[PDB]
Amino acid sequence: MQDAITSVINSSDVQGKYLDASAIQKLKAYFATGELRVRAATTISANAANIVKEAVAKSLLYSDITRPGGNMYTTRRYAACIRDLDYYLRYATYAMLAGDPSILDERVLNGLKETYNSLGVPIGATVQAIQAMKEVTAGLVGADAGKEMGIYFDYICSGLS
Amino acid sequence: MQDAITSVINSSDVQGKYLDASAIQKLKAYFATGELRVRAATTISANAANIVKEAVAKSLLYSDITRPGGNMYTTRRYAACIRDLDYYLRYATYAMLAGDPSILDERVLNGLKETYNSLGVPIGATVQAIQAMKEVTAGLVGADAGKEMGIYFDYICSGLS
Amino acid sequence: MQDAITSVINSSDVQGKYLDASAIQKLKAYFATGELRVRAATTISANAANIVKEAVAKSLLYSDITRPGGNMYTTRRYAACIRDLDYYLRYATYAMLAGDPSILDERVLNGLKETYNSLGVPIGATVQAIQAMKEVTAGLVGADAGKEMGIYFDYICSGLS
Amino acid sequence: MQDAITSVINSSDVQGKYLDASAIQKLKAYFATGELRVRAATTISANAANIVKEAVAKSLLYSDITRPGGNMYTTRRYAACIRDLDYYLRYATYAMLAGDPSILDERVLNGLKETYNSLGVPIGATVQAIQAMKEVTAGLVGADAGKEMGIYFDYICSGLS
Amino acid sequence: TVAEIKLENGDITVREFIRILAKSDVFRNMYWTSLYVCKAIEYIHRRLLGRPTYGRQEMNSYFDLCSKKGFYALVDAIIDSVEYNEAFGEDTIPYE
Amino acid sequence: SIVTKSIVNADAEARYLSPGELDRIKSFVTSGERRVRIAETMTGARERIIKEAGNQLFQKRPDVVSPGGNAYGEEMTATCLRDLDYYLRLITYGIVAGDVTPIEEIGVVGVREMYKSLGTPIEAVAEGVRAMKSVATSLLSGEDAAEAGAYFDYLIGAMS
Amino acid sequence: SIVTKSIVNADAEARYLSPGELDRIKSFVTSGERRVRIAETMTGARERIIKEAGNQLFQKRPDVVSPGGNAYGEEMTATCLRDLDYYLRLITYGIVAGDVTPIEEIGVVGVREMYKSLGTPIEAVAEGVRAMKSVATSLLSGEDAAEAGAYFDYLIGAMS
Amino acid sequence: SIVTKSIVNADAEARYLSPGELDRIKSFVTSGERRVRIAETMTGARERIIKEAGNQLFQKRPDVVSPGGNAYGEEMTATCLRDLDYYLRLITYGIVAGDVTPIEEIGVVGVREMYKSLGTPIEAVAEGVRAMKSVATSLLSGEDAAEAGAYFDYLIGAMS
Amino acid sequence: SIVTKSIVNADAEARYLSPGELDRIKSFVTSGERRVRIAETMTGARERIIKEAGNQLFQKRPDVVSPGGNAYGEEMTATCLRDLDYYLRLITYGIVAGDVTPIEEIGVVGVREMYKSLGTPIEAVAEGVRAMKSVATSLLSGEDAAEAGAYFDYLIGAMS
Amino acid sequence: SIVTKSIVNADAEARYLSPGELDRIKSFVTSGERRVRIAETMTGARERIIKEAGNQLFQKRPDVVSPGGNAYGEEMTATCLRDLDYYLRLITYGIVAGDVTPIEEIGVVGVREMYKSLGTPIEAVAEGVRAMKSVATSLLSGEDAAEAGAYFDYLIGAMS
Amino acid sequence: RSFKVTACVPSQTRIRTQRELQNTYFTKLVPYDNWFREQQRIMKMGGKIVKVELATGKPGTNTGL
Ligand SMILES: *[C@H](C)[C@H]1/C(=C/c2[nH]c(/C=C3N=C(/C=C4\NC(=O)C(CC)=C4C)C(C)=C\3CCC(=O)O)c(CCC(=O)O)c2C)NC(=O)[C@@H]1C
Ligand SMILES: *[C@H](C)[C@H]1/C(=C/c2[nH]c(/C=C3N=C(/C=C4\NC(=O)C(CC)=C4C)C(C)=C\3CCC(=O)O)c(CCC(=O)O)c2C)NC(=O)[C@@H]1C
Ligand SMILES: CCC1=C(C)/C(=C/C2=NC(=C\c3[nH]c(/C=C4\NC(=O)[C@H](C)[C@H]4CC)c(C)c3CCC(=O)O)/C(CCC(=O)O)=C2C)NC1=O
Ligand SMILES: CCC1=C(C)/C(=C/C2=NC(=C\c3[nH]c(/C=C4\NC(=O)[C@H](C)[C@H]4CC)c(C)c3CCC(=O)O)/C(CCC(=O)O)=C2C)NC1=O
Ligand SMILES: CCC1=C(C)/C(=C/C2=NC(=C\c3[nH]c(/C=C4\NC(=O)[C@H](C)[C@H]4CC)c(C)c3CCC(=O)O)/C(CCC(=O)O)=C2C)NC1=O
Ligand SMILES: CCC1=C(C)/C(=C/C2=NC(=C\c3[nH]c(/C=C4\NC(=O)[C@H](C)[C@H]4CC)c(C)c3CCC(=O)O)/C(CCC(=O)O)=C2C)NC1=O
Ligand SMILES: CCC1=C(C)/C(=C/C2=NC(=C\c3[nH]c(/C=C4\NC(=O)[C@H](C)[C@H]4CC)c(C)c3CCC(=O)O)/C(CCC(=O)O)=C2C)NC1=O
Ligand SMILES: CCC1=C(C)/C(=C/C2=NC(=C\c3[nH]c(/C=C4\NC(=O)[C@H](C)[C@H]4CC)c(C)c3CCC(=O)O)/C(CCC(=O)O)=C2C)NC1=O
Ligand SMILES: CCC1=C(C)/C(=C/C2=NC(=C\c3[nH]c(/C=C4\NC(=O)[C@H](C)[C@H]4CC)c(C)c3CCC(=O)O)/C(CCC(=O)O)=C2C)NC1=O
Ligand SMILES: CCC1=C(C)/C(=C/C2=NC(=C\c3[nH]c(/C=C4\NC(=O)[C@H](C)[C@H]4CC)c(C)c3CCC(=O)O)/C(CCC(=O)O)=C2C)NC1=O
Repeated sequence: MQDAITSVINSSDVQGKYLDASAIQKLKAYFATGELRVRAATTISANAANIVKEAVAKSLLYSDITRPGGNMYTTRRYAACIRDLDYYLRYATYAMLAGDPSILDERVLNGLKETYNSLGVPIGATVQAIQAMKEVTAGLVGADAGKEMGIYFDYICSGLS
Repeated sequence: MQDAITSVINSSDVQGKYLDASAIQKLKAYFATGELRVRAATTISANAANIVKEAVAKSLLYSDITRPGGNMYTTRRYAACIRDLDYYLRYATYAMLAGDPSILDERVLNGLKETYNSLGVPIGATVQAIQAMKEVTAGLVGADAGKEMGIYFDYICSGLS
Repeated sequence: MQDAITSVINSSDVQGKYLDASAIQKLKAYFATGELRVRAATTISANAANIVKEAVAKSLLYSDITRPGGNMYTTRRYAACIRDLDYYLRYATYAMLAGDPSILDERVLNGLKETYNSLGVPIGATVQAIQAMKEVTAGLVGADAGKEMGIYFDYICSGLS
Repeated sequence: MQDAITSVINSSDVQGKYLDASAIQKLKAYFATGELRVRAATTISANAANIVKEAVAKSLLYSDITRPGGNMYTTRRYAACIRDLDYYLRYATYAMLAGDPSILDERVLNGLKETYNSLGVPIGATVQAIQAMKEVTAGLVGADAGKEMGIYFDYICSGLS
Repeated sequence: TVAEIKLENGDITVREFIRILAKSDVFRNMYWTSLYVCKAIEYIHRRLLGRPTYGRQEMNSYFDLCSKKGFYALVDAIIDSVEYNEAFGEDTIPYE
Repeated sequence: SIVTKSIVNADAEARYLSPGELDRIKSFVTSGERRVRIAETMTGARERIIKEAGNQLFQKRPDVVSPGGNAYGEEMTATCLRDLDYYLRLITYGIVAGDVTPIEEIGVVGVREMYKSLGTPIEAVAEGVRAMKSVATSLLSGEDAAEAGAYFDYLIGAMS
Repeated sequence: SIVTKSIVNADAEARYLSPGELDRIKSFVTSGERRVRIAETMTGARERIIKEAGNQLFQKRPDVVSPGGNAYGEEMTATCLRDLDYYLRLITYGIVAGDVTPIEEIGVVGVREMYKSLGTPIEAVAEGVRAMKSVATSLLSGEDAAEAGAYFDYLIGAMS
Repeated sequence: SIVTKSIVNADAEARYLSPGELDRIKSFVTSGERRVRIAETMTGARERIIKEAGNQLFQKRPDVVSPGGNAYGEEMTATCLRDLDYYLRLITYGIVAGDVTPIEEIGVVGVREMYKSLGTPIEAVAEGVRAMKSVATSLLSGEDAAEAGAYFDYLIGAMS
Repeated sequence: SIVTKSIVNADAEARYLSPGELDRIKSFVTSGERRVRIAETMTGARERIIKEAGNQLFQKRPDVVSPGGNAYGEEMTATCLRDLDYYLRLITYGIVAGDVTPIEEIGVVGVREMYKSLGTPIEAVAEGVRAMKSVATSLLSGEDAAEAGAYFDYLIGAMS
Repeated sequence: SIVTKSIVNADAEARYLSPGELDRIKSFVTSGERRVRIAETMTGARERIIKEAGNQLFQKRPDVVSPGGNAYGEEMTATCLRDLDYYLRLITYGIVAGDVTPIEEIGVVGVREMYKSLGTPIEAVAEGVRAMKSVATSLLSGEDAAEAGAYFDYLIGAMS
Repeated sequence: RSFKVTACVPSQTRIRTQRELQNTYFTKLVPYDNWFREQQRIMKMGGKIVKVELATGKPGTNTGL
């Protein structure tokens, strides 16, 4: 739940002392990179229905999985697969705006073995969808913002496998 | 739940027999000290918010759990600990009139171990608190019922351990 | 739902007077005839499924009202009006112990007028049934308490017609 | 549920036209006075319990309804009343930022008029209390914002009376 | 049945009928008295709202409410929430 | 028992026990000697109760002995007198426990569906308890018949 | 009252009131000529109970009499005897009622609100009430204060 | 921080962060050096604040120190200064975070259940914060007293 | 009617009626005259189908005629014919509608709470109406006793 | 609006406004003179925006202006623009409020039932309101084309 | 202690294809201790409270509820 601000003032609360100059320097390291994230979080929010559109066509479409016998065959399953991908963009922008992958341990990595195993979701196609989604996102957002966003995409698929 | 009569009754019901004289002896001992417990239950419910204040200042306050780092440092988490001790004073006084620790078993101590271990709540401070609380109620009710009230407090500290 | 004990409590606090001398003989009138009521209310529960044996069998059983065309001819309208007579007995016995008809106009007489004019229930059949069940209780509790039960039975028939 | 920006929108929509010059003269008038409305929102919500503990002190604390015979001796009835007068402070400060009396209509005024007649409580003592609430709140926030909060207090006052 | 014939009369709605159902002693014996407390918070939340509990702060708001007010306001506070009233309505039987 | 109604009806409001309900606890442990003498005498003549109240029940309702009924033959009437001995035992639990609840749980809450699945009439056993209370209140004292006869009266009044 | 609490409990089970509880109303009515001596003794000492228990409270908590607490001054110590007299004007409403149903609805249900809303800490209010119900137990008999003192000491745990 | 409550208010609506709230985040990060200058002047005079506001609390309420109430000697008065040291520490945490959520999760949830168990008055803590408000706003600048004092009133809304 | 069951089957999902469902109505119209020929065979042969099949019930269950049971020879066995005559009247109401609900709303919905209060075995009614419709299927044909056979068996499974 | 959303979210938790949220309203009110001149940028040039998107819609889809289509003839074409005249009025309400809340309650919650009933294709409207978007942002400035265009792009995806 | 409301509430966001006549005219009985958590539910929905009636006993009676 916490961010780079509320990890510093949580860890400096619990020692009992006030905010000191070793911890304010950690806040200024977040405040120097804060302007980079708000430009990064704006452009993904205007293209959330289009990053998902290209990345499904990057790795998922015209496969076994799109075809019958695969998993995303029925229209009912298909939309869901966009929707079960669209949380992975919205929660990754929240952790990019936070500067901490503490949202991602908390909202979007709880059942993520056990929901997907108890629904017939293949894990190995979701990890292949996400670095197909990371490549089009870092192309859309830039080289500098792409590696900060690239931590929180690779935080998800490492916890998902 | 279960009561000391309804445990003596249910012992002679699953055997199917009638009331044995040993069971009749086991009911006269409940009725001989039943007049003591009915005066003991009022004197704790009079001071039920008072005892917890006299318990938490005996062994928890000015110590290292209500200081930065401990589980009672956050002062709106220490408010959980007061009503956590309101339960163990209430349900022990239920079990004093019941003549039976079966109030505490399937209502309090069934999932109490799994709640505390899933939060990092110190077990060893809770037994440090409840065994400190047992001295306070025995001071207020007298040494007659303090043996009776000391049993069901010790049932709480045994199953939590 | 309040009895005659709470009613003289209700009429004593509100004017600024204490528990005066004139309230005591209202309570002593309750405490004199209250021993009669516990002898009364047990024996109604002995015949609570037997007054309704006599309720149909005196004024309703072999009549033209039960003959196809009347109001009490359906099995969904038969069994709905034994429970509607059984509730009128049970709430009378609450008032038999209350010394007060102030359980009747909260739970019985709240919507009972308009639900009989709308559902096609004849009012005259009920007061020929309820007042018929006054005197069978006069043979079960003795002479005096049936005249006490006849107050709340007439309070039903004053509040139904 | 609306506010003063969308009420200008709604008064222009149901009339039909676009944002005409009379509405922009009304809407720019809201944005000038909207700066003082925030600085008087915080100093009410600071002293929200301190206002209502003094507004009862001007009118209600030594009167007909403290000597026995009125609304508040019964501890639930006084504690509802402090809680009712608390919610007048919340909704008027919700009415102060929103810039309209219509938020008070769909949240306070429609239901409350017929309950207070039916529950037998005086409206004349309530409108004496809110007028006593008006003369303390203007002393706290200053007089110039007191003319703002004097509007929505009177809309409760004229609405209830 | 005295909870039931108010619904058949139309004097109460179904949402008031569910509250007057699950305040009875037969529901209180079956799922409150004979269970652990945070089990019994979760099971009445399972039946009436038709979903499990959402997390921790959604359950800590219920555990203090039955610590102070009792079981009768636990079964109240499930029913007059926004997620009961706007996802089921005031005339539907709840479903999982 | 007396606590089992009071420890549940005050737990559900999550309060401590009100001293009106502590009268109910006090109210009996002074009666626990008087409640124990009566169930010792009820068990002590439990053979004479079933052989007498079972006897003139069939002079009142002779249908269940008759063929076409359930208890045709001695192999079923002795099975029928098990439920008389069970309900006599469930009376003696309820007098000692003090109130309505142990006879309610063990022998009441399924008897409209137990006896319907057995095909037996649910009303005829309700006639027998009124004769079981007739022979019992005929043999005990007068002051306890207002106590011990009323625990009979519950398992009548929720049977039929 | 104890009549009122039994009949609302029997409505919840949708049956008649049990013979376990019918002992208690029968025990209440034979003690209805026992409860009335407690009620008349508090008439004769209501100017004696309150005027001693104030100074018993003010020697226990003299923060009240200091300038700054919620009862400082002669006009302000009027209510700190009057609210104590109001609680002595609550027990005699429920001695003869037997239990706490006039104690709640006049005294308890919002008492965490209004003493916070008047600024008085209830821990001082419950202390003088505890100081009151030591003197009233000494004034009454040993059998009277055995049950009424249990009924006295409900309010201290109910307030704080 | 201001990042957290721009997320949990945007997760309940289940959509992205609109640019109506992203500009306030974008104005927050460029104004980072202003808040550290508020915080360092706040914590740099932590002995000037509590030794002045401890006196101004005791002139507003002299009953905590007078014999009978809560805080005595140089031990129990000193832990009253410890809690004011906590709330001075807890209010500079929300100034740097730019939001009232770090003072929320530590100290704006549940003390009305807590302080009544401790026996301290809740409202007398709130008069200590208003003396702490007037000391720090007199020390801080003319513009930031409307910003640092915009957290000081939030503690008054917690207790009172 | 089968028209009436079809609308509420469509009104629950707020739908116009399916053309496959109107095929069931159009088949019901062209077979509407056949069911009237089924119903007159019951009403014409009523005096041979009631006194015989009731006597089959009394031969299967001779518990009924014997005293101590529900019936007795002078009119109680005669009024158990008219309480059996009502159901044959309800079958003829049901077969001309092509629906179950004329059997339901007149003679199913409260029969258990009725006959417990009346003191008859409800299962003996179910064995009696089983004896009623065993001879009713052999009355008319072998073809028409199958789709009128589907309304015979429902009342057997409604009593128990 | 942001004023409406911040009250209703704070009313449901029974709380006053947070100081993080009060500075949201404070910046929203003071920037209200910025947003009203974006609204008068469109209403000052509304009769050109309708006419250019009038020519731009019927170019990309000519079946609606064709005979047989739902806007055929000089009065039946007049209406489709007047329907587009409503959506200039709606989006001008949305820029002023700073939210799509007047887009909701006035304009978009029933369009999937209305034009299906009215026979006009929703996707024919969805390009005409998209050709409105291309002619609007060419007339606006650089930064507010993201601000006003979010209310445009909300009306595309909620239409189609 | 039951009230007798009558409440007119509209459908805010959805267009319900089932009838739901009863979902616009709750004229139910609500008890006193839970009316006020229930009254705010109609009030936040945008409904109109038409009348409230004391179907139970007398106001001003401070005992016996
Ligand atoms: C206090 C002296 C000790 C202590 C308490 C503490 N408890 C919690 C959290 C919980 N306590 C419970 C308690 C119970 N659940 C039950 O079912 C029963 C039987 C009736 C009891 C007694 C529960 C459910 C919780 C957690 C749910 C929640 O989110 O609140 C906390 C909070 C821990 C936290 O970090 O949030 C604390 C501090 N801990 C101590 O240190 C004392 C020994
Ligand atoms: C002082 C101005 C007021 C006051 C203070 C007082 N407090 C205590 C005891 C405690 N206070 C706390 C409060 C907190 N601890 C925290 O960690 C935080 C947030 C960071 C808060 C708000 C706690 C937990 C205790 C108990 C143990 C402890 O001291 O930590 C006392 C002592 C009371 C006693 O009986 O020992 C005092 C005097 N009380 C007043 O009267 C002033 C109004
Ligand atoms: C963030 C919290 C959260 C989690 C974890 C979540 C998981 C999630 N994924 C699901 C479904 C699904 N998900 C997929 C998955 C995919 N499509 C593909 O082709 C890929 C292989 C894969 C993902 C890229 C399928 C194929 C179904 C099942 C839908 C169904 O059968 O109902 C479902 C069931 C749909 C439903 O709710 O009924 C859930 C709950 N939803 C959430 O809100
Ligand atoms: C606890 C207080 C209380 C009472 C007394 C009460 C009565 C009551 N009687 C009702 C119906 C009924 N009441 C009767 C009454 C009778 N039939 C007759 O033959 C006689 C005229 C009368 C004998 C008692 C009938 C026939 C119906 C059902 C109407 C129908 O058949 O559709 C209904 C409508 C719901 C239903 O039962 O279907 C109520 C609410 N309700 C209460 O809550
Ligand atoms: C019978 C039911 C009943 C209750 C529960 C009740 C509470 C009550 N106490 C009050 C005042 C008060 N009560 C007190 C009593 C106390 N404060 C102290 O500091 C003392 C230590 C303490 C007594 C233990 C005082 C001093 C006031 C007036 C407060 C003020 O004027 O600021 C008031 C406002 C004045 C009035 O109209 O009486 C109410 C309503 N009144 C009632 O009629
Ligand atoms: C937010 C919109 C809103 C309003 C305004 C509101 C009022 C309201 N006032 C009530 C009670 C009450 N209110 C008072 C009020 C007073 N006593 C006095 O002497 C004064 C004249 C006055 C206040 C100082 C009294 C005596 C009662 C109890 C009367 C009863 O029991 O019905 C009740 C019943 C229970 C409850 O408190 O929740 C409601 C619902 N409810 C609402 O939803
Ligand atoms: C603890 C609660 C409880 C009771 C009391 C009880 C009785 C009981 N009655 C039984 C049978 C039976 N019980 C009866 C008894 C009667 N039918 C009548 O007509 C009379 C009304 C009545 C006796 C006078 C009959 C006839 C059977 C045999 C049913 C059959 O053969 O179909 C059986 C199965 C036979 C056996 O195990 O020996 C049990 C267990 N069971 C229980 O679980
Ligand atoms: C169509 C819906 C409907 C039904 C079913 C109905 C039944 C019904 N059956 C009745 C009686 C009766 N029914 C029986 C029946 C039996 N006793 C036995 O031994 C046999 C096992 C059994 C049937 C085969 C007896 C003996 C009575 C008279 C009971 C008495 O007078 O005490 C009575 C009371 C007297 C009468 O008016 O006829 C009704 C109203 N009324 C209706 O409106
Ligand atoms: C502000 C919210 C609002 C909307 C959305 C609205 C729609 C609306 N469009 C209408 C008709 C119409 N609307 C159109 C518009 C169109 N058809 C086309 O072919 C074009 C492609 C398209 C425009 C993009 C036309 C041609 C008619 C008349 C159709 C007829 O009369 O059959 C009508 C019926 C007559 C009337 O205008 O009063 C309504 C109510 N009215 C409103 O108040
Ligand atoms: C099954 C019997 C039944 C019907 C028909 C029924 C109708 C009904 N029409 C309603 C609204 C409405 N009804 C109309 C009606 C019209 N518009 C016009 O201009 C014409 C005059 C008229 C139709 C030709 C309008 C404009 C509304 C929305 C206003 C409102 O919220 O009441 C609502 C309010 C809820 C909603 O739809 O948002 C209901 C419940 N309820 C029922 O129980």
